[PDB]
Amino acid sequence: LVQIEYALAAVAGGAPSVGIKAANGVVLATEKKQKSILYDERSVHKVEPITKHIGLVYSGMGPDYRVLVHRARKLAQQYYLVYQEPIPTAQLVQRVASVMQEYTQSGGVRPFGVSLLICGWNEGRPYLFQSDPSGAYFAWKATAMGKNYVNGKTFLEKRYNEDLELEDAIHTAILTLKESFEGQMTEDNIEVGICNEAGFRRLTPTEVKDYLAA
Amino acid sequence: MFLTRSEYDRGVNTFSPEGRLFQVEYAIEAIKLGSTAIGIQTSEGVCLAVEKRITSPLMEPSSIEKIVEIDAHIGCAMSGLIADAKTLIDKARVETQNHWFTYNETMTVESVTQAVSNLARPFGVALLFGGVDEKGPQLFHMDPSGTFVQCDARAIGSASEGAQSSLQEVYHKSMTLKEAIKSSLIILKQVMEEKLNATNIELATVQPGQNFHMFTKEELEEVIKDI
Amino acid sequence: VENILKTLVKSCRPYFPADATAEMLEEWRPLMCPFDVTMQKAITYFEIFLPTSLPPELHHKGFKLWFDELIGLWVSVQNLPQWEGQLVNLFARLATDNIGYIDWDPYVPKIFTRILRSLNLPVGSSQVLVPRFLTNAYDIGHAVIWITAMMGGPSKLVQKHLAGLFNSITSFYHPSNNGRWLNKLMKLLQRLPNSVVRRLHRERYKKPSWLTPVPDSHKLTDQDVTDFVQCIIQPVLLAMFSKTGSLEAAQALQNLALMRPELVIPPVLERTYPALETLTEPHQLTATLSCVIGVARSLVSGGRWFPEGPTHMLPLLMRALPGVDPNDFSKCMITFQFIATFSTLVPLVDCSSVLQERNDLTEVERELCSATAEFEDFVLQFMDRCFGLIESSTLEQTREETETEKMTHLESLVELGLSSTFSTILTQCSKEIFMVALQKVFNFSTSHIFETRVAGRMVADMCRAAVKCCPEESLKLFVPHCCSVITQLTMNDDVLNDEELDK
Amino acid sequence: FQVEYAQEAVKKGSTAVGVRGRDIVVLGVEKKSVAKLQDERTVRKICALDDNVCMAFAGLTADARIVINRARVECQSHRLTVEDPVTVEYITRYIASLKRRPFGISALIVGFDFDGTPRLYQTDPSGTYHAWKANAIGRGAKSVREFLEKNYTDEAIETDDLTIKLVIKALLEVVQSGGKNIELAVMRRDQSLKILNPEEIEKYVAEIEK
Amino acid sequence: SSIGTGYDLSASTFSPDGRVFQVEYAMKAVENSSTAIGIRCKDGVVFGVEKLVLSKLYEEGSNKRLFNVDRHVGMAVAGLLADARSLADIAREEASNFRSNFGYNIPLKHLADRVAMYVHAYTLYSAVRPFGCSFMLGSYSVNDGAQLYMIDPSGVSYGYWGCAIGKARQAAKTEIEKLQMKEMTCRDIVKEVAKIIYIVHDEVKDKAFELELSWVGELTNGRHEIVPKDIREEAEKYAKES
Amino acid sequence: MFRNQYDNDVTVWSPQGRIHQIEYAMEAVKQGSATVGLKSKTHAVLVALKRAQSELAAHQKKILHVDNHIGISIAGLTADARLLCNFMRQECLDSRFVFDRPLPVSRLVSLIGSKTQIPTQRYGRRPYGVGLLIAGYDDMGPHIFQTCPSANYFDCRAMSIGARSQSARTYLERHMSEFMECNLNELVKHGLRALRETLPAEQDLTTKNVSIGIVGKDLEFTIYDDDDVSPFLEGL
Amino acid sequence: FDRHITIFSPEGRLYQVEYAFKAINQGGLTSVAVRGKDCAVIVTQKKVPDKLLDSSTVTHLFKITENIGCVMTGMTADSRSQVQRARYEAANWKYKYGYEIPVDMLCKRIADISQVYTQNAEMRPLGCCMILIGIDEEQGPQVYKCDPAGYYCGFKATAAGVKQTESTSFLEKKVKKKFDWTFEQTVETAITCLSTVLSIDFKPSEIEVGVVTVENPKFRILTEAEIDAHLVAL
Repeated sequence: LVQIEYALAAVAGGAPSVGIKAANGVVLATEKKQKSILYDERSVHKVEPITKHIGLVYSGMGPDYRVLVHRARKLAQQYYLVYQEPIPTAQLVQRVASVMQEYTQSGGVRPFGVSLLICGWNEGRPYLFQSDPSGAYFAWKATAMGKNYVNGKTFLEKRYNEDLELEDAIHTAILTLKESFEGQMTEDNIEVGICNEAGFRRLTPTEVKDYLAA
Repeated sequence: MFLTRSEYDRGVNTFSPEGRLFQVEYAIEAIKLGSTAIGIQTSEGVCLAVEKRITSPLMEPSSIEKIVEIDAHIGCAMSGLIADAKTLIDKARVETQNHWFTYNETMTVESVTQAVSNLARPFGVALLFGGVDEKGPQLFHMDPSGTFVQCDARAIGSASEGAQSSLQEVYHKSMTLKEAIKSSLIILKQVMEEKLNATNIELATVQPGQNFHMFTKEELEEVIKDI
Repeated sequence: VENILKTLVKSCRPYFPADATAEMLEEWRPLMCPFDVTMQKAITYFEIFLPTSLPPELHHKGFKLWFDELIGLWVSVQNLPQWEGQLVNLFARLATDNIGYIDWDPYVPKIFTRILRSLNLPVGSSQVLVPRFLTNAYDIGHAVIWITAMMGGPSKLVQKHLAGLFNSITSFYHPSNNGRWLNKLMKLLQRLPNSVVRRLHRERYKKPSWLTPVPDSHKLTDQDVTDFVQCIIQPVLLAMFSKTGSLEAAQALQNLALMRPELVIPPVLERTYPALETLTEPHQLTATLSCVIGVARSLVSGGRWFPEGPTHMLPLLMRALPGVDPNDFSKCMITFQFIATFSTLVPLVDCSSVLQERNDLTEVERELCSATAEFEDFVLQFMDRCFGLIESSTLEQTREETETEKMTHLESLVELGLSSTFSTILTQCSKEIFMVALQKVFNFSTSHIFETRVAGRMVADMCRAAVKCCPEESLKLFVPHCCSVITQLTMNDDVLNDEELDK
Repeated sequence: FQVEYAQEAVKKGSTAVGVRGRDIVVLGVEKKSVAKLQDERTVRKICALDDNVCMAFAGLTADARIVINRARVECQSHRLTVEDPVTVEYITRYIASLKRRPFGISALIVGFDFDGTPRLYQTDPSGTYHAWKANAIGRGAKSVREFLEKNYTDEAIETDDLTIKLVIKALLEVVQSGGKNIELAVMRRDQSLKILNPEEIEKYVAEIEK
Repeated sequence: SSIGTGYDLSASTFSPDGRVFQVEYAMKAVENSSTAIGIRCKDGVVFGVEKLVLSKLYEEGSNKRLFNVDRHVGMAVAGLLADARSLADIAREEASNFRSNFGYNIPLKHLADRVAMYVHAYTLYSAVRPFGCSFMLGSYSVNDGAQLYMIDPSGVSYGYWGCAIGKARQAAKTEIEKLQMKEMTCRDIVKEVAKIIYIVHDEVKDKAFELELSWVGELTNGRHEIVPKDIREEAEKYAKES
Repeated sequence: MFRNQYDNDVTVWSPQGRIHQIEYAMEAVKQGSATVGLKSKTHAVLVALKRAQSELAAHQKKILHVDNHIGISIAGLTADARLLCNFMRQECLDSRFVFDRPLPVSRLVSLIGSKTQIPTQRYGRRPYGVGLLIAGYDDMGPHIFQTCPSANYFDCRAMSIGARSQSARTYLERHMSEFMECNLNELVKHGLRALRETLPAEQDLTTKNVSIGIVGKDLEFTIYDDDDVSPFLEGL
Repeated sequence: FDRHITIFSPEGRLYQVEYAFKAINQGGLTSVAVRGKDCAVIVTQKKVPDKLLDSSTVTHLFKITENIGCVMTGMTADSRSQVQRARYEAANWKYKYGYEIPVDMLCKRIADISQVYTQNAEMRPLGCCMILIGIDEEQGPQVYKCDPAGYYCGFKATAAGVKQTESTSFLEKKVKKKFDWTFEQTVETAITCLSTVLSIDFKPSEIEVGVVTVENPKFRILTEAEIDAHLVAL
């Protein structure tokens, strides 16, 4: 439990990510800054799809996320080959958090320095979970990770009200990243993904600029 | 009296700079601790005697037998723990039956002692293989380094070096079996200061004409009353 | 409340009236039945309240009312009660004040046999049906006070009981034979040279007062402190290389070096020169350098007994330069501690204009001045070794999401360890050697561009030391350089509003 | 080193006494108090291994339940290959060889060995095992064994008088007034293993008090 | 000086300035062994090894420091000889599995990468140590011409015109640079390869030594052979006169 | 006192470029009693000096059969000598099964040094603490190969290893020019004289503690027992 | 013991991964890559440390596929090992999927190999970084880079090695004023970048240049006299 407490230090040093479960949707907003203008902003993506209806964002270490985004895609298709239905979001997080627990358990392998925010949509009801490096996972209404997440969760608790729609949740998610941004967010500096009845999709950067006009 | 360690004492697969393996010797030095066993090779057989160390009178003596039967022509005596050597008696018993099954022979005493020593963490027991083969009666010592050797007489156990110095004085190469049964029980009365009876010794001889024979409570009484 | 009241009575005890200790031996002397719990009631009162620091015209109203009544109790117990540990805290305080008025000779074999027994040494190859009554034992820090107050007698009887003590336990100080006993046993070496020196300060350099001095018959002679070092020098050199560290040995070796430097410094530096160039058994360089730092005051000061000290000053100082390596940080801290504790004793000045015809130089002192040609070669090779210590310790930005902005605790020490150990060289330094070393700082820190997090605080601190030593000659070239390039690189374009400045 | 940590729970576990007779063999253990609200069914320490063999234990109740359900397979895997029931020495040698670290229990394996011979063994946690006429394992085992050394010879005339004036009288040396603090077991030659109910356990103590 | 931290106990551990010491310690066994040189000419590749003899009881031919790893490639090793015989047996199995799969003699640019990635692979794990042997490989063919590669214990493999490995590798290279070998023939450099060995041999410290020579080139149809007793004796006479 | 850090495992290079654990295993061949091997372009001879645990005991199997044309001689751990001897016997049987010819003595020793080098490079295992003198007879003549715990091997005109063999290597280096023209009975005397200089002045080469191993041209390998060495020790 | 393997610091750092970036600076060299509107160029230092080197065998540019080029900066033996996985994983993509691997998916393949070195303690990270350049079928030229950490980002221009930070500030400044490039005069941007920060620019046979273009997608290393044309015009 020493490395697990230290992997959470690698999460809380990571970039901020905010997830808010609305009435009819879930929003996953995060920070994608580049150190220089030399970095192609659209080359790699932080908000990332799993199924047609599940996407997940992270806070923590970049390359450790891709191991979990490659296993979560396998575990979603190993469900779909067997049951021929899109995987429940509750059942996906149980399998991803079992993978993250599996590296804390075995020796000679460090844990993942990644917390996940896992949106989804099943049976007409939205879902937003968070899987920790310990293998623990919790269902949330709204949460945040990354740098200044203690300030983020107190900011969300004042501006959450469960009657809000999905378009109202994209504003209160960018307003949560606004508090701990330290700059001027363009369409490229953030990445937003929304999950509704139509499925999961990460927003194209021209779609985000309409939300940045608020 | 005092503890004088060196820095090359706590590594198993590690040579000391003089070329020694001190995590092998300190295990082997920690094995001369159990009841003393003495075996004597004669030209008419081979005796095997051992101390017993029974605590309570309710304990039956016939079930801590530290002398066993390998095959009908080979006996064996232990020192260490009775359970530490149970995996060496099992191979010695099976290999004599693998040799019988394959070759229709009795396996020689050297080859049982060689096949047992091929298993070598070192062992926690040293053994005395007493048996009658085509070379006559023989006795083989089986030190816990897996090193085996032919012996005319060899004491193992706690007071072995000290009974071995008594075996050198009393042995000769024209010695009868009825002497060596009595000559070893003289030495078991030396290496433990108790009086002998049927509860503190066990004795077993392997003659050429007879099989392996553990002495009974009448045959143990008829020897102790002589000495 | 328990320790304030004891240290208050201890501060009020030498002012109790002279008729008020038999008054004090009348109240709890009826509590001394050795069967109830009410005896350690009395024995703790005896350790706290009984006046022992009485002037010598009052010993009949002093310990002589109770000494033979209570040392005769102490020698007759042979269990180890909870109140026996109080009497060794009483008899030590009786001994250290009334030196020369007790005759400890009828009781000294019984005292050392229980100080040895309180070490609880495993002896016999089974060695124990371990008595669990020995949880209570003797605080040897109170015993060190109690041995030290016995040594100055004319019949040197307590001295050979120290030589009988250490030579019986030399095999336990050996660094292969460590165990449970070593925590009391390193603590014994830390305190006996610390206490013999304080007794020597009590009888050679302390000004007189109303506290009674030691008599001239009971005073440590030059033979008595030579024979003390020679029976403790072999256990302190084996403690130098222990697995538990070298802190207790170097504090012992410092205080032994105040007394007999010609007997304690050559056995250490015979083990120091093979430790600075070995490439094998690296533990010595952590431990030998730790022991020269306590030696360092007695080493650079050539006395009337050990004048060859500062001949070993500069070769140990030059061979420690590979110790500043960006790979160990335990060597690098004890190297920065090593050179800063030498370069606050010796000025780093060339001596060649004094190397002409001058009759002031002795045989040893002329050997020092010719070796001062390597003082500039020390300071400039200290910088070329510290520049590689900095430029190989710059902060790597591995993770593309975050920015590590904190200098860590292990790296913040290396800033302050180089802020200490370089500002002490460069202050203790001639102006001819300063200004040829100022340019080595300026031609480094302005031709490079460092990350302002780890190497930014660490280069500029090395320049901060170059300015605090001669602010005229240093600020003639830094602040004209930096201000002419900030105004070049800020106000030229519109870099007032920005997101990231130029590095 | 590691076997010494096994024995420290034998010296604190509840007592287990066994004697061996001409016709019957008897185990008896000290039924401890459980709690006020604990159903005391699952804490019985006399377990049957096969139809002709049973054992007591003393030590860790976790590692015992491993030893019992491994010895209950070797009692049945013997019958597949041999068709004969276990000798009491076979399952004792199996338990002792079963005891990385040894399982921290000491047992009193009793029974009969297909020729009607009565048997009584003991697996000390070192891996050693040997025969016994009467024995004791547990918290007051040294004094109970000293009591059983005093009384063995002319007690086996009647199998009732053998096995109360020894066994309950050896528990009464260490355990309470009895009746609700003695779990007693008895098996005849090839009949069954019967644990005496406390309506009959208090019956035999009344003959001992007289 | 020394370091007491464990940044040099494994080759799976970087130093805090970015060095792998167990590799850099492995090329001290190479930097302490006797000198082996190899010079490439316009028509082939000549090796030459200062082979120290350690006892007069050893037969002439013991400790063969010039291996044959294929019928067209040679090998001149330095450093810890027991590790060199294991990298000879790997270079033979790599050259053997190439012909078993591709059906022709293995190129020397590709043989000295299969071997160099075997040497590199032991410089990564905490379970194995790096090899204590640098070595050379030289071949000749109609297709590739003459080629000479060297492999370090780190696993880097470059191609050379002349090479030196051993404790006098610095003094040998400055003699090989005196040569202008791109125009000289293969027999004329066996005179010169044996000349450089007798120069760089410190006869004060090292007691006595044999000289091993082996070419590979167009004068033996592109196979690697030990220089015969006549041509090695002449080159040992032209050197010892020089 | 001097706690070396670079000799825990065999996989740790020291900064001198010198594995201590291999050099410590080479000192384990100085722990066994001395053995001498030598060849004559006829018969190759191993001569060995044996030790006993006590009186009333046999001494040791010091010379071991490998094949009909190869014999070895132990110096060092017999636990590692028995482990190498079963490797050398089976390798000789595999060549005898496949090619139906004696395995060349130069080629088996190459198979040992490939096996011996593996524990000197991988973690956990220790080097083979035994040094062998291997007497052989191939188509190219006789052979006195020497193996070491450091896995290189040495073809020898003559070699003595073991304790006090430096006084025997001094003997063999003085008379090695005469060895190639000896007879069988003359060569073994040179082996017994070389073994003699490993003894104190108060010890003798008895027939009870001398073992002789001989392979040659038409002679298969045969060891000589406690009484069969008497025709070799008598003429001395 | 958290500095001798790849486990976390109490601050949440991997020290061996940070020490592995310092292993890139031990090579003493520096590589610069830059992307054009229709081209992609890589430029290295080619140091010939011995006069007896066959200089044809000293290089850091490698063909990965027929139209994906590479440049390795760092430990040379680790560099040839990470080429060999890129050689393998790019030809294994063509066999499993029937089309040429993108430079997108080859960096993500190589960086996912490199992450495993940063999580298992039984192996060290490779102390070298890869910069892959190549032409996509639908996105144009691509210049990507892997690191010893496992990051696979996409670049307009990048750098590696001893002068990595100094070359970045030269490439940032040109990428802000204009579109950072146009066609194959983009070669002139990179050669000035490696010559400004290293302050030598001595000879035109001391660098190595490789290009991919839209009109010719295959990776072709420019010759000495072909690279003297850009340097005589520089």
